[PDB]
Amino acid sequence: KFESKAALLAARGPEELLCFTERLEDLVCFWEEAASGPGNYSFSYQLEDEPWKLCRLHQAPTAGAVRFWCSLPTADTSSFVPLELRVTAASGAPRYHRVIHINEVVLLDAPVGLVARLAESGVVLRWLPPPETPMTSHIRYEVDVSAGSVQRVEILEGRTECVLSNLRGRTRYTFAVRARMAPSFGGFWSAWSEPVSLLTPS
Amino acid sequence: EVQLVESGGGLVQPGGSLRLSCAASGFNLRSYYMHWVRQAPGKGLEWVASISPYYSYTYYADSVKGRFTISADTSKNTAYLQMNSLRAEDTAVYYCARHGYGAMDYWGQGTLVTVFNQIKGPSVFPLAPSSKSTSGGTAALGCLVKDYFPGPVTVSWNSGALTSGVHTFPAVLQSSGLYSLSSVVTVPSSSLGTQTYICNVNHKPSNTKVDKKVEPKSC
Amino acid sequence: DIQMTQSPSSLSASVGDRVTITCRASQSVSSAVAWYQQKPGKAPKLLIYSASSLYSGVPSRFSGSRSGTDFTLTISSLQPEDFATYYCQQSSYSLITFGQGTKVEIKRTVAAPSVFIFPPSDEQLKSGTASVVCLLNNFYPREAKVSWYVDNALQSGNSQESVTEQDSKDSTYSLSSTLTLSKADYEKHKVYACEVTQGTTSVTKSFNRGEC
Ligand SMILES: [Cl-]
Ligand SMILES: [Cl-]
Ligand code: NA
Ligand code: NA
Repeated sequence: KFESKAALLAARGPEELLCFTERLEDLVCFWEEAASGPGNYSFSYQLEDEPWKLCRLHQAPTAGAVRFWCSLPTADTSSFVPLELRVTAASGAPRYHRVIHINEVVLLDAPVGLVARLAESGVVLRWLPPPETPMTSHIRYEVDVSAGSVQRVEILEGRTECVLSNLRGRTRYTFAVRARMAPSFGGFWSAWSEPVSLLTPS
Repeated sequence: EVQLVESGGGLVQPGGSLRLSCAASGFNLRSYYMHWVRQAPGKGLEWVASISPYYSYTYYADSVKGRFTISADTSKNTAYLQMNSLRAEDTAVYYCARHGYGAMDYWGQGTLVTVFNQIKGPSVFPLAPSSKSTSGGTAALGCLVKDYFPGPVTVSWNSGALTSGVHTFPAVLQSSGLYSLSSVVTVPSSSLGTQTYICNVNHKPSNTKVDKKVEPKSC
Repeated sequence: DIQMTQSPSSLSASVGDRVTITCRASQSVSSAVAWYQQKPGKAPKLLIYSASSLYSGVPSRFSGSRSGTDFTLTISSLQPEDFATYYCQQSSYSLITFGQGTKVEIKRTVAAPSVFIFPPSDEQLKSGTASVVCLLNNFYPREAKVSWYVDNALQSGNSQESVTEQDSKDSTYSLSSTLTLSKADYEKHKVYACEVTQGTTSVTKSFNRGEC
C-alpha cells in the first residue's frame, strides 16, 4: 500500500533523509543503505525546546537494498512548528541533519475519477481529489497530454476541470493528473492518476 | 526557572590548564545538546564544542581539537570544558548554551579566561585642566593609566560619586606590548578651585589600586 | 568548511527606520540559521530560528527571510532598544559558524566636538616618556581627522586613538588621540598643536611648552 508511496521518493538520492506526512498528523523518515551489513545508528529529534526524544529504527529488505526508517508520534506532528531530526552512526559521525515543517512534506494519493469527453468548443477533462485526504479545497493539480509528444498544463488551487481546446485531429491522446498541497502548505507531487484515452475528431 | 551558571575562569599562563563548569537547573542536562561558545574581547562569537544527549558524542571546532574536552556529569546536572595547552589567543569570555528551536535558546552569563604572559601594574598621571578653561563654562580633566598588563583596569571618579560626563576610553595596546587608557570628565570651571576630583584606578591582576587627586596646575 | 559572510558590518539609522541585515552562506547548507541580538556586557539573545520563525516573546518588527544562499534579517521600525550587534548562525552536521557581526548605530544630527589638549605632567616626564593627549568631547558623527603638529611639523605614526561607543543619552562619540615622545624629544620643541578636521571645519588647540 504505502510501500509504493515511499518508492516514489527514494530516487531523491541518498544525501537527504526522505520524510513525508500522509495527513499532517503523522510522519515517517527513511534512507536506503544497500546491504552488501546492518550496522547500528541512532535517530534523535527535537520538537522546539522540549527534551530530545529518540525514535526506534526498523530494518527491512526491499530488493537488494536495505531500508532503515522510523515513525513519529501524532502529538509531536500535529503542529506547524519546526522539528529537528538527526541520524547518527554509533561512532558519533553524523549521517543526516535536517529541519522540517511537517506541513511542508505532505505526499498525497493519486487523484481518481478522470474523465475525457468532447465539448462547440473542439475537449473537457474532469477528475476527483485524492480520496481519504482532507483539505481538498487547496490541492494543486497538473495534467499531462501525450500523442511522440508530451505537454503539462498546471491547474491551481481547487480546480477539477480542464478546458483544452488547442488540439490535433485524427491522433490518439493520453491524459493523467497528479496532485500536491499548495502558500501555507507544501509537499511532493503525487503519483499520476490512471490515464484516460481519446481519439480526436476530423 | 531555566538557568545556566558558569564558573572556573581566571588567569592562566601559556600552556597551563583550566576547567570550566556549567551548572544547569530547571531542565535535565542529559536530554539536551550543550554548546560552549567563546568571545574574544572586542570580537565576535566562535563556536567551541558540543555534546549530544544520552550518547555524549563530542564535536569540537578545528581550533580547539586535542586540547579541549567537553564532558558532562548527569548526577550533578553539570557540563564541563577542560582546556589544556592554553594559548594567548584563547583569551575570551566563555559561554555555555542549551540547544532549542534549532539554535541556542538559553545562555549562561559567561566566565572570562585570561591567558597572560606578564603581570605589570599601571602608572597613573594627571590630565590637569587648563587655566584657559571657559570661565562661566566647562573644563575637562582626567587620568592617564599607562603600561599595564593584562586587562582589565576599571576607573571610577570620586568612588562612584561622580558619574555624569565621564568617558573612560577603551584600552589600546601600545607597540610596547602593554595596555594604556585614559579617563576624562568635563566639569564646570567655577568648581575647579572648590571641588575635589579623584580618579580610582583598579588593576585586579596586579592587586593594585591607585587613587589620584587631579588638580589644576598653575604658577 | 562553511563560511558566513555578514554584511554590512555596521550601519547608522534613525529611530523608526527600516533596516535589513544580510548573511551569505559560502555554500550549500541547511536552513538551520538563527539570529541573535547582543548588547554590551550581555549574552546573545535568540531572536529568529529556522531562518524565519519569531522566537517566543520577540516583537513583530523582527522578520526573517531567505532567498537562495542569502539569509536576511529585517527590523521594520527601529526602536531605541534595537540598537545593538546582530549575528547570524548556521549549523550543518557538527560545525556551527557565525557571521562576523553587524553593529546598528543611531543616526543623530551633527554635533561638533569640544577640543582639549593636555600636556604631559612633570610627574611622567621623570620617567623619560611624554604623552600629549587630545580629547574630542561629545561629537557626531565618528568620522574625523586628528592631526598632531610639533613646532608646525606634521607627525607620522607616533599616535594612537581610542573611541567610546555611542552615548546612551546624546547618541554621540568621544575620541582620544595620544602622542608619545621621548622626554628628550619633547623638551627640544615649543608648540604642540592638535587639529581636528570634520567636514568643512578644522579646529586647532595648542599649548606653548613652559607657559601656564
Ligand atoms: Cl561613555
Ligand atoms: Cl578646512
Ligand atoms: Na582581558
Ligand atoms: Na590613551
